[PDB]
Amino acid sequence: EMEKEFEQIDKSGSWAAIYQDIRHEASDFPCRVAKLPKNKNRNRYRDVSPFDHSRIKLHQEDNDYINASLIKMEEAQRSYILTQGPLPNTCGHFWEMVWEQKSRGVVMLNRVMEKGSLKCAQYWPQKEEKEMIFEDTNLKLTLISEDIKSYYTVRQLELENLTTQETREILHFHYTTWPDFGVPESPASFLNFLFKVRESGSLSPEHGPVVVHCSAGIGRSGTFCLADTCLLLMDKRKDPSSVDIKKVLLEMRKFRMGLIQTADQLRFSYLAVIEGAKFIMGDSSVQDQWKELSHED
Ligand SMILES: O=C(O)COc1c(C(=O)O)sc(-c2ccccc2)c1Br
Repeated sequence: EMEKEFEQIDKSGSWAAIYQDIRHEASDFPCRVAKLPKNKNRNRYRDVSPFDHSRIKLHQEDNDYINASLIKMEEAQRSYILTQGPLPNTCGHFWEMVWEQKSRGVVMLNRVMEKGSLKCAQYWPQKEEKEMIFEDTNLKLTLISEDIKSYYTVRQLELENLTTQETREILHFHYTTWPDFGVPESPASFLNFLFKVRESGSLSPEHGPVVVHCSAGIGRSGTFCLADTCLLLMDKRKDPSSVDIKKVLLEMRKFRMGLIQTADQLRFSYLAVIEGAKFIMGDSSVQDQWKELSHED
């Protein structure tokens, strides 16, 4: 039902119970590679690991492990790589993964420092003149430009495979005002930011999967991906009522643990999708409305 369901859940105020049921039903696969002693320093959180079956393997002989999951949505025909915020020792692996998986876009939904603590290494360069070289993976990364808005920033980077001397443009979409364990300001703020990613071409089938991360790579990242997938699904069918959000989330959780972290995050997903349906179904206007409502200037 979607909008009828949302308002049935609001009416009773049963969002916690709906969310817990999803947690109850969720898939549980081994994360044996992630739990190997030699990988302990490659994981940011003890209890957030990628399942062996869907994990991204680095193309080296030495240690192919990264805390990263491929979310391959078959019906939707879109994939995402959900990963944790890279650590000081895994920034090289991060860019290796981006290179090997032919990703064009990186979506970052967290701040480097949140609530006094460092949720993510400084993995991209903050100034044109001070490029980064990742010696372990032989990659160079250069800030090409940045367009700073009120609550989000878009950065052009150039990624270079130092071995082959091939270079790629990576688009970096940094949402700076999404609180950990929280939700965006409004559906408008969120949708405005999602459509920026969309409009960049980063989600094209002709590219590798977009890399999405926050700190753990499941809460805010899960929320972002659910909404995008639900919108794509109804887009393909031009049929909002054919989307079962909880069923999509459950499908998503086959590929990485714990996607969406609070009941309110789930409630926001419903919100964002219901509002986003307006554009999908032929309302040009709402895109301009979101932009205004988001106060991006
Ligand atoms: O993305 C979010 O909303 C919350 O993400 C986060 C964390 C953070 O950003 O500090 S810690 C965390 C978490 C870590 C271990 C177990 C269960 C949850 C998650 Br999940």
